[PDB]
Amino acid sequence: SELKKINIIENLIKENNFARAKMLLNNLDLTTLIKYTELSKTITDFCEEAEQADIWRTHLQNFNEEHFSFEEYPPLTVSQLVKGIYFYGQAAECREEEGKPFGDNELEFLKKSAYQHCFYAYNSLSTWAYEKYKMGLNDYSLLTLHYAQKACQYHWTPGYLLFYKTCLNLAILSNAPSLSYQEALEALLIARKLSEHQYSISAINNAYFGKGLIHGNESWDKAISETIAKGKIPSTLLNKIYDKASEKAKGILDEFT
Repeated sequence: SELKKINIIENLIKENNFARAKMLLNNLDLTTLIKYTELSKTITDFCEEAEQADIWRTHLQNFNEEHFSFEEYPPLTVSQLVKGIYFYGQAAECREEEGKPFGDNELEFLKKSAYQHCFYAYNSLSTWAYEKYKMGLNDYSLLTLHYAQKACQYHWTPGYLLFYKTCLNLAILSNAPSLSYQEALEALLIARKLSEHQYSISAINNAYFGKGLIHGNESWDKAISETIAKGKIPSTLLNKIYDKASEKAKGILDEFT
């Protein structure tokens, strides 16, 4: 029984048979393991401790292919990374079955994936909200930028590149696009100032599946120059934006030293 099988691992953790509970947890498929952490406070708390991180790394290493391997980087934990990848994979299968993009099932898995702060989910959800906004639903632009902003909290350069691209797409549909282009420039500059950090290099690996920053979104100076030209950003505001980007990027690089 499902209720009986959960109580078996729950009691092992309560009886302090940690090696025995960890032994049974490793035999589970990822679907059942994740489902147990959702149905049991005892299981999920045990699976979030430091010595249980190898349970998730085994599943993370199963996702690795021949010419691509996922990499870990803070602030996200290894369980958030594995659950986010799994729920996003379930969303991709839901789209294959329904036949249309962003069905109810796919959106449900995308939000569970975004709850684990998966970059793929934030990227796909921002596209979903942008198309909603583009077809006339005005307040969905709020969700579009929110999902891109959350990607900045956890995914370093690819996150800020998503926020930068989201601001460009919102500027296209805006009648006063100056503020959108100014916000796009700041996020674009921050993405460059973070592109050298080790954790951001791993984020670029995961976000674009090892295909690099060029085969995912042309050149740094080319993109910066076109944002300033398209946005008609005056020279007075440039120094303010460059200073804000350097200040916010410095606080990020100092926290991860």
